[PDB]
Amino acid sequence: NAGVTQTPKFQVLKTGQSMTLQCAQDMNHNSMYWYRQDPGMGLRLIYYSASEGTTDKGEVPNGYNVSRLNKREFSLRLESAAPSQTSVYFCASSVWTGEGSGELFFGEGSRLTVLEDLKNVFPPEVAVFEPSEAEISHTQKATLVCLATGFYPDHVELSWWVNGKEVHSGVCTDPQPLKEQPALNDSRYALSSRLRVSATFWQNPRNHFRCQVQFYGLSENDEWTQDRAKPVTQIVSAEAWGRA
Amino acid sequence: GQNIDQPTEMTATEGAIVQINCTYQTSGFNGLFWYQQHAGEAPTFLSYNVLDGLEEKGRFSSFLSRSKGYSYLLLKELQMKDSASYLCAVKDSNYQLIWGAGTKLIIKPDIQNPDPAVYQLRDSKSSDKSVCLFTDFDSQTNVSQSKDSDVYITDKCVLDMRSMDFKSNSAVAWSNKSDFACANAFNNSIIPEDTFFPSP
Amino acid sequence: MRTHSLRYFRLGVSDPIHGVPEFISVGYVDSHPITTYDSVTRQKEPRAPWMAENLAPDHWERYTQLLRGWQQMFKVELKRLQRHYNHSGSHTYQRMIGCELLEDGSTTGFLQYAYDGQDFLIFNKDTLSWLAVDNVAHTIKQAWEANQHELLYQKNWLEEECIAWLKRFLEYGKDTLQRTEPPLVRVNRKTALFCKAHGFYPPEIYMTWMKNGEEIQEIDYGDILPSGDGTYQAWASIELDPQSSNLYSCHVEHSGVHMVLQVP
Amino acid sequence: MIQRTPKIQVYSRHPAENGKSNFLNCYVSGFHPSDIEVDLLKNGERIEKVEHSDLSFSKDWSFYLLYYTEFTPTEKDEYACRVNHVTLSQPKIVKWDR
Ligand code: NA
Repeated sequence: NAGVTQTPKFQVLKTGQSMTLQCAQDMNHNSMYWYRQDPGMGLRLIYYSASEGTTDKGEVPNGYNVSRLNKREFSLRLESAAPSQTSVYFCASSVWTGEGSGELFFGEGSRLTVLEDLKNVFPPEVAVFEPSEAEISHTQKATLVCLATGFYPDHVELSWWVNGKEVHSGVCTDPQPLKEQPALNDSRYALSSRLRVSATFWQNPRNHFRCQVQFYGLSENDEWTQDRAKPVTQIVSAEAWGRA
Repeated sequence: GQNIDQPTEMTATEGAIVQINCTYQTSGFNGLFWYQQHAGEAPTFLSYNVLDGLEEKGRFSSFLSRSKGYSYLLLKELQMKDSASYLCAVKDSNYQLIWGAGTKLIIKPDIQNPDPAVYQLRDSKSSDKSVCLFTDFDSQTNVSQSKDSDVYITDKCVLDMRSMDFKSNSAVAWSNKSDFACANAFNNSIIPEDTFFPSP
Repeated sequence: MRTHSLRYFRLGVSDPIHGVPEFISVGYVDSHPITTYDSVTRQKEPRAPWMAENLAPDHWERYTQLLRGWQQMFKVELKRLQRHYNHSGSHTYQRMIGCELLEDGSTTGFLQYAYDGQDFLIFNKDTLSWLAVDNVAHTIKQAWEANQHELLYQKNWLEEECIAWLKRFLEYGKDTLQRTEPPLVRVNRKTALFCKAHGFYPPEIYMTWMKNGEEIQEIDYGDILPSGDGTYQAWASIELDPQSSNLYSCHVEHSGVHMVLQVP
Repeated sequence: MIQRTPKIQVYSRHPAENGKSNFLNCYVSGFHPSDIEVDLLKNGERIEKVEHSDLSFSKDWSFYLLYYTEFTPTEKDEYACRVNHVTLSQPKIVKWDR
């Protein structure tokens, strides 16, 4: 019961590069769709495939094409990537098309950023900040803060790990990043998260806290000419121990 | 031209009720869908209406009036997990799905025992930043973005300590400026008069 | 306006002889073909000049895609029926959907299926249920009725969308569809009296024989037949009593006008 | 399986008058399933320039078709319609009766 499976989850492209997005559904559905989602507007259909063996353009087909490879699989191609094609792409399927009540089932989304130059790509800087002693004494609780800063594009996944296991209770991570320079259109981003635990838990000297940020950046074949380190896909983390 | 309209954003309080409106002007009508889309996730199906009237699905109900060209999605007994965007979509005469731009629903938690305070977190030896935490304030407080270019302030976030059935608001401010201090970090926000500032 | 209707048929065949399509779908307004699609062309195309004139290419492209899906769906459904009937060989599957806009402004709407040319499932959009003629149909009824949204969708389509399409097409084809050509009617002697009408449009026509002011039962009614020029012809006959004369008269009703031919 | 045999009707477009150009119609209807062969005959010989409507669908699930040809009737010439269908052991001939 996988549902709709699309890849890649994240991708950086240089203007003019070509790329293929893959989508498979294992629900024995007949209709498949490729959408893009952009801020401030409704989903726009790029191409669709009403049944195995046929396809047709949607509302915004220019710059793309598709292959319905078989009943399961519906590929989307970017012929020659342009910055206007920076978007989140969703594959979807339904049992049929042109029936009435049948709903769509969506893939997880593919976040693509198209850049004129890859030198705008930066990995995040990650730092953890231990709780305030005043908070501990005033509330009997302890908030750790993780900051992931200076990254671009907004391709990050932040997680907290307590004693080697990922946690989510007590966690709040900003749902959208902060533009570090709100005026600039290519601004680098910042993201903050907090983990709040009881004072007693924080005061155990063998509890271990780590904030981990997965960044999706460049791949091996991307060309890199800047003086700083090549910003490939990578994990950056920072840690703290409980304080007795 | 075909058009689907829904509000950009709605804010309501935990435990209460919200009605999200969708109005459509389409060439023909073959049904109206609501989808829920959590931040960073895929839209998932909520409801379908095609004749007139109200249909209930647990805490959510959906209404349709074909003659007036509108629908609403009614969410009762609001919980923090209802925070999401809600997308309406209409099938036109040619069975093409026309999508609304979505309504982002923001839920204010019911803070039982507000204890507003601004705390200085401990510096990290691997960072030149100082970090301030504004926390435990009631949900009517709004956090303003920074007005200094070298100060960064994130919006309020609701965390849930499930084991203690406890919720709190908080916002983070940071900077590497030498004159940055937590006493003034949130000076551009209207914060509660009783906000606790521990001595440096 | 007189009464008008819009209907779409589908025909699927499970093991067709060579060259013959496994799937065909044709739309009509009244007696006029308006659209056609089949598994050989794989294109939806107009069948009336006033459809081609008034529907842009994007309409035919969009419905071509839908019809390719409906074609596949029809194949899967026929495969399921024939497996459940435990039938070998070639069998047929048919669908008819449509609506009528009556002269008085009221409407009707219908959706039904057939297997091997016999009723199989009949939709009731008032009770929102399917009538099944046998236990294969009963199995499908149960599956279709479990998806109550899809029943509501068909009710909306029959009552609102279908009627809107019909009104649109009636306007496109109004010079054809809303015209009147009255019948030319005569009585021939052949012993039987033949009331013969021809050259009329629309095809709906009422012909009968009256005897001394009472309707004859002993009337042989001919079919309404296309003459080939867009008009129709028909006849009705009565046998004469060799022993006693009677006052015979033909009665023809067409598009609001009544006609009487008394046989001297 | 119920197979329905075609009704076959042969008639002129306009009332027939020798020496006057007309159209000979063969209307084949009420048959099921849909495969069918129709020929128009003149003195027993098949006519080559014969037109026909697309297969048409009736509400009762049967099919119908109109075959026709332009012709000028005479006192001597005999015309007929020859129809084959799965329901028929051999082609059935229906003569035009004016
Ligand atoms: Na294209």
